[PDB]
Amino acid sequence: PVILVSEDEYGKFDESTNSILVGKMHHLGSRVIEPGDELIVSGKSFIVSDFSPMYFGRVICGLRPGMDILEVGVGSGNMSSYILYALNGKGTLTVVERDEDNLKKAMDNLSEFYDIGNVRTSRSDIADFISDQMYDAVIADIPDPWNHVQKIASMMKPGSVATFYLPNFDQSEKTVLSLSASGMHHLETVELMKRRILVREGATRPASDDLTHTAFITFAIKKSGMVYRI
Amino acid sequence: PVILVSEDEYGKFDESTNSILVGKMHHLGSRVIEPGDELIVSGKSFIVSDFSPMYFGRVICGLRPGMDILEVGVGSGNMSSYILYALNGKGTLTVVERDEDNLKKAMDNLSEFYDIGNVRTSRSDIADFISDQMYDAVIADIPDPWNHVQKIASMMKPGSVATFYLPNFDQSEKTVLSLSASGMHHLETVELMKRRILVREGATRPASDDLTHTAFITFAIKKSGMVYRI
Repeated sequence: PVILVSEDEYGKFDESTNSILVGKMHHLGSRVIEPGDELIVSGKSFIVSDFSPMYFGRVICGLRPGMDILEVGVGSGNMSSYILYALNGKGTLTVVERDEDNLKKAMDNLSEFYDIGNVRTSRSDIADFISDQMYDAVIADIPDPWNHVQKIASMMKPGSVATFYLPNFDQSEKTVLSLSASGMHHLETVELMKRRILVREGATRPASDDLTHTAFITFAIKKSGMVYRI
Repeated sequence: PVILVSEDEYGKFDESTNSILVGKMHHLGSRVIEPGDELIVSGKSFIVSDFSPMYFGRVICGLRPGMDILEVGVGSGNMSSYILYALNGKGTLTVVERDEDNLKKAMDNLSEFYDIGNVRTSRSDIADFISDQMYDAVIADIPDPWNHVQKIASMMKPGSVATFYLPNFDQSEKTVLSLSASGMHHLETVELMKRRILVREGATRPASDDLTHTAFITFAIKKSGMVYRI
């Protein structure tokens, strides 16, 4: 554990000495601090995290081989494809998808380009999904994540990150409001807008090409449940 | 080689049989087709590529371990950090940076969180940079890439992708216009806009948080120089 994260300021943690640097410095008195632990220093909450490249710019998502990733809602399989490429045959992907046909289509598409021997699927609603495993990351693209945050939280390793994709502001806001009661800590939510440009002047094109496409992406960290105050 | 890419339509290629599917089907007559080869079918150009997850959605960027990546312009080292995390100790990163102080700062920052034993640096302008190596990917964040496209192209493996980051539309357009003369084929350019939302209502915040931040990102594929017509 080296990073202290929050919805605004970030800091650094040294576990050998239990020191907190957020600028100014503090120390904890000698239990072992773990990822997901909450450190409240002068009334402000920080969550202990291992380093991840998403935090690099704040202290000066992160897919890597070996992770066990949970994907709730598959879509076209496009996200699954990026996940498998990054895993590079090491680690596993678990896909929970309520729609049987969408699931089959996605897996058929993926199997054309990837060995899917490290992929497991559950054709079920996330509410009914039962897993004994804890995941290193959760990626969620479902209609109503606010109704499944406690469930999703229960299968996240402490200090791990969940990414939620929502199509509009109102759903994004409802999702964020649901986070604290689940044992997750909101990091940030972004509106991302993409549009393709510099298409051949006057060319006939797919209608989509001139559209701006918008995603609302919420990141949250799983808390261990342990709180220290200094 | 399995994918046929272009500035609009994508297709599939089978090298065993030299078949082209773009929908409708064609065949080439039995030389070995390689990534970066240009296939002109009925007056339309396609570039042969290996599969990459950036193409998945079009046929139904991609960092993975083992790649040799060239980064021209380092910034804060933020991109370098994502690259090293994805490489996972396998493959190499080469950073070409004209500003000595910016280079030192970035490398100092990176070394706090990463083993940088697979990183090489050149403190030079890309124009003067000499490399014997061919790279699997190029990531460029420099003021005037249009002046260095032939140079950059000369160190790309055929069929490999270059990503150019520009701060505005006019520079983006100049970059795209410079591509064809360099032996690179324009794939697409996007305007990406990001803004942070759902900050605590009425909180004092960094001025940046209420700003929308905009990047213009151009992707191009290196051609092998070989052209086939059917």
